[PDB]
Amino acid sequence: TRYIPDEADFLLGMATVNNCVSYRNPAEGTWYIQSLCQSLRERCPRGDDILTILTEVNYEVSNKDDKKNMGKQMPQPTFTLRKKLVFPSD
Amino acid sequence: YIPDEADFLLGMATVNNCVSYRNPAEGTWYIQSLCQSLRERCPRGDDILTILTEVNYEVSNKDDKKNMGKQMPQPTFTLRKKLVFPS
Amino acid sequence: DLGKKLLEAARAGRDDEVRILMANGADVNAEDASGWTPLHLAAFNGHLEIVEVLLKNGADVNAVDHAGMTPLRLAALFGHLEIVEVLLKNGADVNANDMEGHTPLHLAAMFGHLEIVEVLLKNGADVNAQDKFGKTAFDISIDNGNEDLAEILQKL
Amino acid sequence: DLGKKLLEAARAGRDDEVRILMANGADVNAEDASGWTPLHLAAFNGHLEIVEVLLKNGADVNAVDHAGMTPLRLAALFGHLEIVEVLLKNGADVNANDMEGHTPLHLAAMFGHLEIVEVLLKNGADVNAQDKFGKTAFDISIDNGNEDLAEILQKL
Amino acid sequence: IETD
Amino acid sequence: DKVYQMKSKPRGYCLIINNHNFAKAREKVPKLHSIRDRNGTHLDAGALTTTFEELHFEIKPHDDCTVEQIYEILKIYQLMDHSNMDCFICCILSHGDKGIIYGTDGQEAPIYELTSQFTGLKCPSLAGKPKVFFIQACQGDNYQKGIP
Amino acid sequence: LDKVYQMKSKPRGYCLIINNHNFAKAREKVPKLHSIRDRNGTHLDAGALTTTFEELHFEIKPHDDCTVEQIYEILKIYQLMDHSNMDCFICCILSHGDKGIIYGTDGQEAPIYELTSQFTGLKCPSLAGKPKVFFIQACQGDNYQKGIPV
Repeated sequence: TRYIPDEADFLLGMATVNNCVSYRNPAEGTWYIQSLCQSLRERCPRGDDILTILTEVNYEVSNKDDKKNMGKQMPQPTFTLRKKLVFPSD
Repeated sequence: YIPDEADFLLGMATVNNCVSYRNPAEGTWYIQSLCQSLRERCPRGDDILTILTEVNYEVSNKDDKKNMGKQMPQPTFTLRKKLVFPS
Repeated sequence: DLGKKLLEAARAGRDDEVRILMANGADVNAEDASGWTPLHLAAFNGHLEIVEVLLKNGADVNAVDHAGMTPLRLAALFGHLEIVEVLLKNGADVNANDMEGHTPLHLAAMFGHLEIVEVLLKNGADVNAQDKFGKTAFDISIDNGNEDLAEILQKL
Repeated sequence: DLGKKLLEAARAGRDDEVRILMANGADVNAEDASGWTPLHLAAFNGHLEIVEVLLKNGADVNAVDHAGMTPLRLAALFGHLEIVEVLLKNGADVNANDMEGHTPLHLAAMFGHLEIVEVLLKNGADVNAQDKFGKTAFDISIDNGNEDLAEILQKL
Repeated sequence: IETD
Repeated sequence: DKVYQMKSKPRGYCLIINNHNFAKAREKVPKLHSIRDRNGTHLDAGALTTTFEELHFEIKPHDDCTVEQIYEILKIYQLMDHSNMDCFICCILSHGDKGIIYGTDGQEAPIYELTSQFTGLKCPSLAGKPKVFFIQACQGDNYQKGIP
Repeated sequence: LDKVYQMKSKPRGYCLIINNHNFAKAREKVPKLHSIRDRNGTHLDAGALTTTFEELHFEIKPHDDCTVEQIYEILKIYQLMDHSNMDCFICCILSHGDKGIIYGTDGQEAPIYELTSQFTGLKCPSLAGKPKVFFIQACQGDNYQKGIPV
């Protein structure tokens, strides 16, 4: 048995960087979660790890905007993951 | 347009509230692992998140036995793309 | 280990595995690392049939896990009304205190599970039971904005 | 565009390219998107020879970038003594205030660049010049724990 | 070993 | 290289705290008087459910949790034995502010308070296992600015 | 496939290394840091970062023993300059730190966010769309991260 940090193996997928709003389309869901799920559904089957996925989520959400407020959204994963996180089928 | 804070990678040697370790003879757990990982994995085309994950892994396996201490690096990122450091 | 398999089967809501496992002598009161028994797990995950089967097979209805929680606490918390009823029918201590001195009524109240609160009350839930913070189920329902529930409790 | 080539050559420290680009008409005062001229870049990166050649080729020694910084500020900040001297020799504004009201003296003092400070002082640097904090090079030297420097400024 |  | 084992069936719980109704907040917390319900959050909860159920997580959705409820729910997950799980996912879909998410009661749950419930010490049965928290919430009232 | 940041410019960009070793000033100037130690070994980090990022075609920009003000001033230059021809910016801070901050050698605090925020697309448009990487080798408090068995 090895010892790892008490706080290891966390992935915090924040819909947004601190201090900022995240967006929710009442008819679609939130930019972040919808992007996250789409990306998970698209990429998990391909064996993509969560960080790659969250990067895509960052990308996708980053491309969205709230025209009214010239709003953007920057999701921001933080992680102490020590390994690739994949969600394989089966 | 992309968010103002897009495309940031913050590689913290340690999660909040905690020490990170520096070996006067070798450098810090985090930076040394990072560089090792970068040197080893960038030529393999590994992206930085994969590398930082390995850093997390590596540093997580280090011990400050005196204090039963560990160190948990913690990257935070708003990278929108794979960050690779090619040749 | 049959206990572990039963724990997981119970946890997973795998009725047939549970029945099979207990036909195979599985310890109905096996405890996982958290002191959860299959009954806890089934109660927690709302697997009524499993709760029934476990109880029929001598599951300790008042098993307390490592955190001082009973299957009833879980059933009540997670709004598994039928399981609460079955637990209560099978002798669950309606006023079992968890480590915060919360009874299932506190939890049901906390989570605005009105029908469970009603069932608990009907089953002798001590409405004045104060948790270790001096809070009644009523106080907890208020703190959690469960007014429709507070009304019931308040009048008790 | 030659200017961009020159900016990069100046930044990169490619003296011969800088010379060649300017021989080919490169705007010695080309500015990048931050208003940095080759001179800024050379000063920034400590490319003395490039600073010299640029100056020889009519580079504005006091080119102010978009942030109100002159090559001398950069040279002073980044401790490039010879560049500082060369800049000053070529009419660098020893009194150039950046957006913080920092003169090169302030920056030199801030970064504990003693020789640079001495040079700036030699070249008319206002030892009593205050920034937007009302701080002199001396105050800044104290703030930044530059004791030997503060000692010198203190005598002034 | 030292801490930062 | 190293990949978290992710093959248990289920992979683990995907706890979804799906906060839509903030009536309580609007009533109890003066500064949240205007805090709006999170319409469309069911689509997130649904997508997460669909997505993670498809990924073989056991979806444990909870709608409209006050902070205390969130804590009590999380506590169960913190306390329970995840030994047979390879992963724990917790999605909070709520309003939030700097470092916090709001219970539907408008009380604050520091995200760290939530995640820290699953440290190796708090939840040994998840030690070494990926603990994933997706927080869909505001982290402030600022509109992230766009850059060309 | 995720997009990949362009990383082909030569140099890729600057790799700023703020390498804080000497905390004499901190010890002198900040009561709570009166006993804060010099960061012996930090040079090895600086060297490691330097060689590693040189290999990755970054122009290494080391600055040793920066007070916070110096850090801000250095960062300001990088924030202000034109990275148009760069594909990336890396800033390594090797220092003492505490929750959310790194210390200048003078013992002043620089909130990491204050550092990284200097390179937002707005603050530094020439880095817009380009990876801005900050490696912070500092304590983030004085707690020992506990270890748990696995």
